Amino acid sequence: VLRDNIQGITKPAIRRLARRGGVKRISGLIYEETRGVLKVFLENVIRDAVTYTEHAKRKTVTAMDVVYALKRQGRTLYGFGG
Amino acid sequence: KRHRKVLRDNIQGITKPAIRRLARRGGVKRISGLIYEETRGVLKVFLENVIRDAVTYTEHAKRKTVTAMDVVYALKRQGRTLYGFGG
Amino acid sequence: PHRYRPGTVALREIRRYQKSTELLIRKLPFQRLVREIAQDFKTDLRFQSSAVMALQEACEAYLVGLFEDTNLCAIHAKRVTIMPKDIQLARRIRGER
Amino acid sequence: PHRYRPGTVALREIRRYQKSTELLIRKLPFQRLVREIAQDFKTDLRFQSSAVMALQEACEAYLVGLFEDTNLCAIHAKRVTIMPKDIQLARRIRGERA
Amino acid sequence: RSRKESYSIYVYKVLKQVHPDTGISSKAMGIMNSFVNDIFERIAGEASRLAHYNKRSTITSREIQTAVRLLLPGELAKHAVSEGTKAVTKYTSAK
Amino acid sequence: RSRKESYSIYVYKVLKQVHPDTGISSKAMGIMNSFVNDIFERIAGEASRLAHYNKRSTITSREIQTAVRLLLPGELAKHAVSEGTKAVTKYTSAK
Amino acid sequence: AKTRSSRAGLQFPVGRVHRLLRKGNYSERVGAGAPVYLAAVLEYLTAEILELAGNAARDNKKTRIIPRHLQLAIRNDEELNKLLGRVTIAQGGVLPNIQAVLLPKK
Amino acid sequence: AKTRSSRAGLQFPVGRVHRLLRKGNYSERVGAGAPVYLAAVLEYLTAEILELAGNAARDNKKTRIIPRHLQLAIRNDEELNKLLGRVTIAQGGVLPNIQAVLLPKK
DNA sequence: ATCAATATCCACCTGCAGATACTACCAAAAGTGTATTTGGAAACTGCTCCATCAAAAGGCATGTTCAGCTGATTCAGCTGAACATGCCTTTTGATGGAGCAGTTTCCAAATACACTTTTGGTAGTATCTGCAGGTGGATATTGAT
DNA sequence: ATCAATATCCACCTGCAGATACTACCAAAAGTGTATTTGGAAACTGCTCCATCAAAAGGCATGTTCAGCTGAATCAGCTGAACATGCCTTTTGATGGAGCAGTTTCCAAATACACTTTTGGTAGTATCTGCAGGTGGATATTGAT
Ligand SMILES: [Mg+2]
Repeated sequence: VLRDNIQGITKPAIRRLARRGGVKRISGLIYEETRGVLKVFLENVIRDAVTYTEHAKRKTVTAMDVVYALKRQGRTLYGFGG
Repeated sequence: KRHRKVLRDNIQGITKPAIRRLARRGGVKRISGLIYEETRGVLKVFLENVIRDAVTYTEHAKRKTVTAMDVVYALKRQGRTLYGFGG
Repeated sequence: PHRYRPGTVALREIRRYQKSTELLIRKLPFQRLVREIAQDFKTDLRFQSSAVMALQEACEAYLVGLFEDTNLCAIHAKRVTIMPKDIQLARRIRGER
Repeated sequence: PHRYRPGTVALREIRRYQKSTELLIRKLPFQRLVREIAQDFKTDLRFQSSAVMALQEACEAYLVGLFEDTNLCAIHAKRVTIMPKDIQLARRIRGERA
Repeated sequence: RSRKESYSIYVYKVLKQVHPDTGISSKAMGIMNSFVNDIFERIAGEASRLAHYNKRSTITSREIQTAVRLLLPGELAKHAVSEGTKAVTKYTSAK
Repeated sequence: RSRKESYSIYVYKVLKQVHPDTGISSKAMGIMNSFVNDIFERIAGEASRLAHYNKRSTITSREIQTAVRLLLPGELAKHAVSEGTKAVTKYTSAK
Repeated sequence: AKTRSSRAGLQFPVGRVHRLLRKGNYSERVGAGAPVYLAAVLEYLTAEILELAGNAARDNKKTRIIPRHLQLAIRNDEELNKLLGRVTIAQGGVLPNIQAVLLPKK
Repeated sequence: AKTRSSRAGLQFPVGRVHRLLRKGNYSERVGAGAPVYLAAVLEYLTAEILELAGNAARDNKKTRIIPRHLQLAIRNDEELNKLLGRVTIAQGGVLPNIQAVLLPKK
């Protein structure tokens, strides 16, 4: 039984996020839509993280690469260095 | 010096027609009548914030004149970068 | 006698003012406002006239954009009349409040 | 046969998940998604453990935030049910899109 | 092997001055580090700009002060300018 | 009177190259000038941060390039990177 | 030999901070008070946060501060929430907050 | 004597870019090829903007570029729009855009 | 209302994952002594910026009228919440080796310094041209009928 | 549809501000050419810590049922658009005066630099314990009747 990686982000999980977010009732189209948004977020962050990697001549993405990407995408993250 | 007229209630020079015009550039077709006072409050906060910072630059430069750069730098701090006045 | 129906001049104005670029607030009043506010922060301040124009170019652009977001909020709630709650929501979601 | 009314568990789940701080996406699937996405920019890449956890902390944080705004957008439209249109408005206004 | 400098220690002293019976987790201490570096960069970068805007080549405490006033909210900015002004005084008033 | 410099000349050369019959108002030229200075800072800043993250005292054309890749969007970046690499290669092979 | 920090009345490292200013390309030259000032300001803000964090750990019957406590301490303070409004505190979660219109009628 | 610009086949001033890279305190040292690249990148982007702006001048039956043409150019181009998403072009106005639901009839 | 079903709270226990504590180097702070650099303190300019007066239009304030929008009300149908569990995907924990990181080396490339040469800025005068703002007057657009 | 009111369109036409054009001075760059310094790429390799995978774990896919939410329809009320009318205030363009940005020239004060002590702060290791879960029983909340 094969599947799309993105569908790894399961309706239960998404609904949980929504609940932390204070949401009581959820349309059924939210799940796909949420997956697209999440994808665009990760594309954007990772693209920049990986760019930091390549600049360093590395084959590993370090948590600083990520922290620095987050910073510059205005999503600054505390607790992973920097 | 000799006198210099007291400024008061000058937010009311942001009139209803002017506000109506800004909204039309903003695409707005119909306007609830409580918008005018709401807008004036939102604008006053925007202006105080920008000016407070701009004057902070003026003071730091030991000047008594607020320059376009003081404003341009304030706008940048505030994530409202402005082209067309230097910098 | 002749009467345009409610909305029809409104749409006319939108086309008009979205086609032009002149500042929509009167210069002198805006200047007073700026001076009042500054004066409350520091007395005896002078203003490069271009500083005042920068401020007005900036304020007017700020509000015109606020009115765009404000409008989408009205239309989201199936209205065409922007109201204070529309401004309030737009400002919240922008992170102003 | 006992049955809670529609909304009673949901409220309950909110109260629960607002109280806790655990991540809510299962790690492995998240981790596979990271690597699929990354493969497209550069092949044969390795990820520090923490570099993947930072992402998951970031995404989850981001998405939970978007749902707050999304929820406010539904409530503006006099609903209590969040639809994609709400997400799109929120992102539009935040300046992530359009 | 090589040294990884942090603030994770000065933080702990400050924690003890403030809450002598209280301690802190690894992660918590990580957050506090990020915080300190964040604010450090913000204040430094702003000060750096001030000094460049005025063609000065020196970041003195006046730039620091102005920067603090630009970066921090009302009361926070104000208790901070006192503390910083105080510290410079005490350091100066010391043979 | 002091020499206030700007990019007005470089901007006007390039304008003639792409539209040889087209003029520019002084206000628009001001806008252009702001634009160039803005992007200069943005690139130079990302470069500065980059070299610093990787403990290099030197900003080379390699750091400019990565900065560009970080700052600019897709197609603009691709083209900027070519024009850059091209101007370097040519320069290096021109002494 | 006396540490500039002890002279200044501070736990935070005046020297280190002087160095960090020298090597971050902030300016050609650095005044002597500048790092004292800055160190003091950093310590201060650290204090205020640890203070409130502490209280939140105390309030939840705990002696060790964890990220959550920092999150509660920061987002319930108007000015710290502002200073840190574009920052994610890992493992912090969110404040309990449910919109009234979602609460059950009867 | 050849300018380094001509060496590099650029209109934009490479020397001046070098100086500014120095005086801006961005790093201790500046490789000899950075200003070259940078000035190239700026020249490219200003060619890109001028191209689209000129077009927008010609469309409005004009010979001289004004700020409104820069604004039209930047805001109709996806990528320039993004690169300049948080920038205000004085005297630029906005793009004509009326939400459909506002238009009369059905 | 009462009453059952089930979720939540609270008191107490306890092993160990994760704090706090200790030690011992040593990188990098501090101390010392010259070697630059810098930010003023005075001492003058020419500005822009303030103030103010008068004329004029161009837009603002106001009141009236009623079109049509908003929000209240009502309702049916559709659509998401709640529901029990074993199938299966994730979690956990153990193990080779990829590559990050430590170290050392040296020259291609950087700064530094004193010449030499050029260009980009401004300021003084001069010329020009694109187009802003006015003019009918021929072509829509709207709304009453 | 047809008809009249008025907004819109566009094209040509003169005054003119704002643009382009030199001219020329020159001061500040930028360039050129040695002498001097070194940052970091390059090569070697130690040892974290990351990919892989086997067994242990528990969250999720599923299909059914109907509660209650959403969106459509209708409609009475009243808010906000349009517009005519009266005239105040902003705009425009003078003119003077001066308060003050913007320079330049000399040093005392401050900060950088090369060199040596003297720790404070880190990694690696050694004890120490806060609290994450577990259980037990009381208590609160929800929903049916
Ligand atoms: Mg006042």
